[PDB]
Amino acid sequence: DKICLGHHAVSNGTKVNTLTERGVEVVNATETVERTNIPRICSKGKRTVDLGQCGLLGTITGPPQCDQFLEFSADLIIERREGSDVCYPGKFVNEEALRQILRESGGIDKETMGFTYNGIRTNGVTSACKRSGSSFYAEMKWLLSNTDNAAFPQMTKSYKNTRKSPAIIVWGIHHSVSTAEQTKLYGSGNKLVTVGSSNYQQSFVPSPGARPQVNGLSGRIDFHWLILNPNDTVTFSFNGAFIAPDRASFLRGKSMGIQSGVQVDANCEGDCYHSGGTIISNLPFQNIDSRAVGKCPRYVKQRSLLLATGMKNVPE
Amino acid sequence: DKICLGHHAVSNGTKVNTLTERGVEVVNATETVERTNIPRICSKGKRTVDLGQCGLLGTITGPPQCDQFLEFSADLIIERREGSDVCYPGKFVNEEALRQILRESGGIDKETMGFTYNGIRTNGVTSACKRSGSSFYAEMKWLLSNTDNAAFPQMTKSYKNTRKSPAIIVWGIHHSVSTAEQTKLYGSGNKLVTVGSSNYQQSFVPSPGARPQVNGLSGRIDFHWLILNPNDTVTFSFNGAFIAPDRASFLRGKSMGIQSGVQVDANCEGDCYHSGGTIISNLPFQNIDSRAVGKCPRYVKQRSLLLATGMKNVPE
Amino acid sequence: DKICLGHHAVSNGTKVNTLTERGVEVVNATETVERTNIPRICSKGKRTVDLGQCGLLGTITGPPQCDQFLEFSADLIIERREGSDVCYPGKFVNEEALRQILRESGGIDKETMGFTYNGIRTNGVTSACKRSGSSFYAEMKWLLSNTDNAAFPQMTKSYKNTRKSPAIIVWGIHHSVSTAEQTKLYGSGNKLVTVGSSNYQQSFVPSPGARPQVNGLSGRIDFHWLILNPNDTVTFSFNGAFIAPDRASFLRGKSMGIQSGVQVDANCEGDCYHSGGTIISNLPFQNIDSRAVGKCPRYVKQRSLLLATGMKNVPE
Amino acid sequence: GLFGAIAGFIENGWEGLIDGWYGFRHQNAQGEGTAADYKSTQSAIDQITGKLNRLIAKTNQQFELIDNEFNEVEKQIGNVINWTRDSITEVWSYNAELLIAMENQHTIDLADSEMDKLYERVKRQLRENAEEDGTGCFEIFHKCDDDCMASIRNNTYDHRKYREEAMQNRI
Amino acid sequence: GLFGAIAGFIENGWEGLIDGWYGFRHQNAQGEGTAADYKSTQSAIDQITGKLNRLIAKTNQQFELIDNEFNEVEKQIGNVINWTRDSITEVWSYNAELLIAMENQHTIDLADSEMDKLYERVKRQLRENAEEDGTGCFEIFHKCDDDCMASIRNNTYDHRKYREEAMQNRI
Amino acid sequence: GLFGAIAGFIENGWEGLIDGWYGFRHQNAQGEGTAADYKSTQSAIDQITGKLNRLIAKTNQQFELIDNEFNEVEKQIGNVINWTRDSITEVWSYNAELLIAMENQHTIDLADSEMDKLYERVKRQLRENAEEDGTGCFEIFHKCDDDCMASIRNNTYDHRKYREEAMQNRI
Ligand SMILES: *[C@@H]1O[C@H](CO)[C@@H](O)[C@H](O)[C@H]1NC(C)=O
Ligand SMILES: *[C@@H]1O[C@H](CO)[C@@H](O)[C@H](O)[C@H]1NC(C)=O
Ligand SMILES: *[C@@H]1O[C@H](CO)[C@@H](O)[C@H](O)[C@H]1NC(C)=O
Ligand SMILES: *[C@@H]1O[C@H](CO)[C@@H](O)[C@H](O)[C@H]1NC(C)=O
Ligand SMILES: *[C@@H]1O[C@H](CO)[C@@H](O)[C@H](O)[C@H]1NC(C)=O
Ligand SMILES: *[C@@H]1O[C@H](CO)[C@@H](O)[C@H](O)[C@H]1NC(C)=O
Ligand SMILES: OC[C@H]1O[C@@H](O)[C@H](O)[C@@H](O)[C@H]1O
Ligand SMILES: OC[C@H]1O[C@@H](O)[C@H](O)[C@@H](O)[C@H]1O
Ligand SMILES: OC[C@H]1O[C@@H](O)[C@H](O)[C@@H](O)[C@H]1O
Repeated sequence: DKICLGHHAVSNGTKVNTLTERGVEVVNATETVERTNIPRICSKGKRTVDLGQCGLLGTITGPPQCDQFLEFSADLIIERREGSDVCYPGKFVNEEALRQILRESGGIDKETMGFTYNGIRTNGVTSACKRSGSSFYAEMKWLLSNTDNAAFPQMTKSYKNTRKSPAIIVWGIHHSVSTAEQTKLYGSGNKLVTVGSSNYQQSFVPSPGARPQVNGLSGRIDFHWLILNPNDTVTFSFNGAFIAPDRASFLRGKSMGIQSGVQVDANCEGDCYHSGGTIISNLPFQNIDSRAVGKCPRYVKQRSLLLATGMKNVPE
Repeated sequence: DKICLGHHAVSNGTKVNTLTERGVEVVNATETVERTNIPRICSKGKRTVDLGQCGLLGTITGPPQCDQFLEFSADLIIERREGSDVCYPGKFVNEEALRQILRESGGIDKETMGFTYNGIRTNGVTSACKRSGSSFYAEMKWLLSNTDNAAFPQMTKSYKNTRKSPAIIVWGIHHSVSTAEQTKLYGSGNKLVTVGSSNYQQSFVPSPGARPQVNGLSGRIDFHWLILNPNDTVTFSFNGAFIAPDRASFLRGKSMGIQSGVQVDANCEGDCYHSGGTIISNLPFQNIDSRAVGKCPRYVKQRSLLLATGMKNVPE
Repeated sequence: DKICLGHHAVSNGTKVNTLTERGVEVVNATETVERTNIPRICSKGKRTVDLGQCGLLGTITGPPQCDQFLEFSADLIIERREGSDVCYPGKFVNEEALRQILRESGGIDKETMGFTYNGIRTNGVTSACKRSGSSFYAEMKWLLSNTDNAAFPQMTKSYKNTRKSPAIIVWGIHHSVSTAEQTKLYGSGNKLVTVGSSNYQQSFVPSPGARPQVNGLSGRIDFHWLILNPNDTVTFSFNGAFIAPDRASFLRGKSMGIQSGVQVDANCEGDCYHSGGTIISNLPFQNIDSRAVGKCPRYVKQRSLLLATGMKNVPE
Repeated sequence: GLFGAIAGFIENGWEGLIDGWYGFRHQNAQGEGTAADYKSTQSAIDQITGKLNRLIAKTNQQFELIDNEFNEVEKQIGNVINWTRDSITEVWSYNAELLIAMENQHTIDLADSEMDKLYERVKRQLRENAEEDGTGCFEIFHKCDDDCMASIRNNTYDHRKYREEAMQNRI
Repeated sequence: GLFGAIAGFIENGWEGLIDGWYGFRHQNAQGEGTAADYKSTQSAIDQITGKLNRLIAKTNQQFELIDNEFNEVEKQIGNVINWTRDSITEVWSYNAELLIAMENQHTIDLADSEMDKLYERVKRQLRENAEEDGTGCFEIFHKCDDDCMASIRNNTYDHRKYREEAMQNRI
Repeated sequence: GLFGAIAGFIENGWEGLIDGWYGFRHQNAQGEGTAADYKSTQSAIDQITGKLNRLIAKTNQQFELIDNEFNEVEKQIGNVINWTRDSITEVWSYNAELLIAMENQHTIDLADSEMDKLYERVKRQLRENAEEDGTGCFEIFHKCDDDCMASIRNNTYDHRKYREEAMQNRI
């Protein structure tokens, strides 16, 4: 007559590591690194904007693509590889910082700066910026001289941020295919565009000349930008190669910017995004895109890290 | 007849978390995250300099405000929001790097570079840089043409760092309110300021034109700077828009720079500062300004993290 | 009649720290922070290149020193303090990023860009770039005007990246000791060098003037650079102060770049380098150069951290 | 590891037992019967539980891009970022690995714990009535029917009853 | 947690006892008396102690501004910094949390330890003279006055004296 | 710390013993003999072992310069880097320190463990034939020659043999 104590086991268990051992059999364990992706931007609930063929910086300049977006408003902003910030070749000076701004803007709200023009054209259009036929940027105006070679009479304009939020002021310099052609547009000599804010001053002189055809056009318009403060004034002194901003752009709020190649899906809701989809988990560690954004688990190198939830498995 | 073992307890204890539990009652515990600030720059013992209305970069240029400071000497340097690096509007090129230098300088020591001038003015003054009446920067000289529109005869000057420590060389470019007015001062044409050190070369051409009135003046003088080495020479080639440095500035030693809005207090000594005061603790974690400088505890998000110093509290 | 249980000890043991104690005697412990360096670049097995008097950026330009290296090929690349990227004084624009590229290149492979020249010189040489007598950079050509003061007829050239890998395009601007001397070489006026890629545009105008003699010469040639893509074209529009690239440079593979003052040694093989030698260890923490590169242990501040490998040492 | 019971003096353990973690196999009057101890079973479970609800956690810390997948950023800052980044990836890979081993070591030694606290409370019930067999059994020196087993199982078992019986029986 | 004593087989514990952490409540000749065990009390204390003097520590590592509260720095580098910064804040918040739980788990299980090492040394003194009551008492089967209590308390108590007495008394 | 055996109720320990970590000193018929217990000795060793093979590790993570020893980089980014760098150096210095203490605490308490699991298995062999002396010895109440010692040492020792002898002998 007798009595025995003991503990449970099973046919086969799960191997984990301990502080002193590499692979002890235990009963139940669970996985602690998220491996499973979802190939879509799980966007349930969320005010989303898929730019597609608009490039985020386009939402200020307003090329054809970015027409539906000149006053977008959002919780999430998705950027696409198809998308583009320009129509007339050129680029944005200090580009990536600006996107880092607009991605978190919650979307932008436009307001005109109120420039009219005495003694020039207000309207220069290109075959690369196509609306009905050939057009331009919607938020901007190609400022020229009245007729071929004629005077660009030296100008000054200025915009006061009325509002309590900061603005975004944009403008472009035109690098015309040659010195000969810089004249055909604006007239000759040292072509000085100057830009005084108050917490910022600086100037820009076009560098015209040869450079290979992009959209079959050999010129470039590159855009520059500043953040104009509550109460401040910007002042635009110039005499040629100037693309004048019609409107200043203010930020609505707060948003997540991501970049992706996968599609939206309103069914599944998620907060950890990357270019391959959506990391839905409750696990402390993910092994998926080490540049996952949003509220994520931690990236780790490890594929698996098994945490024990039972005792030592000992059978006969 | 019998004997019992047991342990102490108390009426009510302190709830802490363990590895497996969220809130076990224990006897004595103590708090492991510092929450208590002191609203002053606890500066006992320490050679301190409160710049106030001088801005740190002013201690090289020498505007009115920064007169008491042109050769400050310090262990701690406090910067104020009131403070300002300029009198004639403009700004410092590559600003924040320089402050990061001067904050840790232990204070600066000046030496003249020994430039005299044949065939120009040496003296240009403004109504914004007020000493007795209207004056200028003390460590600098507004170099002009002899009379209105006259020749700025092309110049070259040079300073050899005599000393074993590196120097700080400063100079300014004058962006005059217009091309018309660039003449009134220096004379006409491509106004080239050039700057050859040896571990550095570069050049500067003023961009004159319209920009809104700051201290009621529409011009700008922006300052640039280089670190001149033991034995090296700098060379200053120019023909206008040049603010010439009287003196080069050398670093005394080692200091802490902070920025703050609170006052000094020689009573309480401390090594962890931030703009809200002084974090005096021996705790491994603070939850106060995540940009606290000096020798601090670690920032954490947690407000409280209670570490146990007793057993399990068990009453009946 | 009796029986006793117990454990081993020794005359004196090794003091370690525990979670609750600072210095318990234990039997055997072992050291967990690597302190022992090896004063040589332990390079066994590895395709190594010790540049010596060539500076890494020289392997594109090709000064005298960097002649043996214009098409180096490597696993490890060692840089020396003796070494230098230039012969005609000047420097590389955006220098350190380029080295970060070439260090990991696995070495470079050159290809000519195929520019010939109608109506100028192709050949300008200096007393500082000495081959047989006085020579120049091997991968470049000092482009001048035909005779003293003569026309630099405005030019355009262009190179298409044939290959699937990206290229490195280099070119130089010549800052001639004066405006007077800028003529003697290229002819007078606004000397515009322009540079259009496609994912990049920009321009360069020389700033001539006084700056002190380096290698006994008062001029400067500074070099600029871009990464030209598969299929793309670069276009070089200019009218003076231009150093033209003979060859574009492509990357072979994958390499470790280090900087050091110690000698090679093919005997001992290692993966953790720094300027003082080679950290051979299997310890998780090193206390040696906190900028050690390669596959290292972790830097720590601690000199020693003793991990216990036995029990409590208790004698009588 | 540690504590001695699970894989140790308790020579392996029981695939039979499916009602919990811990239990009693006896033999007596009728023969063999096995019934799991729910208080030791739920003590272990409630402790593991508490770990999972710590590690399975909602990190609100948000992060955003500093970086760019499509038009790669300037070369200099790009190399700083990766560095900074990878410098961190290291830290967490370390931190994670070590956390999981530390807690698996405690998870295990925690199990061995709740077994040594059972064996050694059923020795405190069974006073001087029985003996330590070696591998995890007591010899109840006196008969214990399937109501006497059940009195040990629900912690009533008075040792006064059978002490008189075991006193001699144990000789 | 672990070890069994504190909140376990020792059914709760004593608000009465104010002379230390651990102790003996007896009853005999005179009646009840309680006196704290200073060696077990100071062993626990001296171990917790040693933790505090590790965590309450002087980090000389200095850091300085890279940052600017008054004229915010360039936008690009500013976003890198915050990132880098916040990337770290994470690490320490993790590191701190986990340290405090790890050490509270050990602080506790360390207390339970020093109690099981007392109970089970007063069983080694009291040889075959007494028995394990269940919840944390021995039955001294033979009288033990307030000088015989004190002989267990200062670790003299010879079990040879009362062995002859308990031998039968225990039947 | 913990567990009680090593530096505790086992009053110091044995410089004599050089055949392992743990062992038995006896005295009987011939006199004193000491022979190390290879299963407890190799259990401790095999556990420490497993730590070293975790910490003595090959980190393939490569890092490269962002930095420059010879022509120091721009001033602004340079100060960011050192910051970022030193911000990390902190983390690892912390992480390392704490790892080493955590594991030394467990390394030690792991040793004390394997001793309490030996003492308390040689009590399970020696049933009711012997007694707990106090400091780490049993009193074999009956003679045990240098083949009877050896039967405890290789875990055969039947307590049935000498039970009849000790039964009275122990009175
Ligand atoms: C902005 O300027 C206007 C001037 O009409 C003033 O009334 C207002 O208070 C200023 N400041 C802010 C913060 O709005
Ligand atoms: C600097 O130059 C002088 C010139 O006489 C030279 O003698 C000396 O070696 C140099 N010393 C330092 C500290 O730079
Ligand atoms: C490069 O250009 C050629 C034109 O001959 C084209 O056929 C090829 O697809 C292009 N791209 C690559 C990556 O080879
Ligand atoms: C930084 O990280 C990713 C790794 O997936 C890589 O593709 C990217 O180009 C890296 N940056 C540089 C400059 O190599
Ligand atoms: C970085 O963090 C600070 C403090 O919370 C914030 O106010 C600052 O503006 C941040 N920078 C940006 C660009 O968001
Ligand atoms: C960064 O660290 C190194 C040496 O530890 C130092 O020599 C270097 O100049 C540092 N830079 C600054 C600007 O503090
Ligand atoms: O867009 C490129 C080309 O398109 C044609 O339609 C146009 O007539 C040409 O002048 C040329 O510009
Ligand atoms: O400071 C702004 C103004 O101050 C007046 O005193 C001066 O006479 C004006 O010319 C104008 O400069
Ligand atoms: O050291 C530089 C000098 O060397 C001389 O031989 C040469 O004739 C000079 O023109 C000058 O170049």
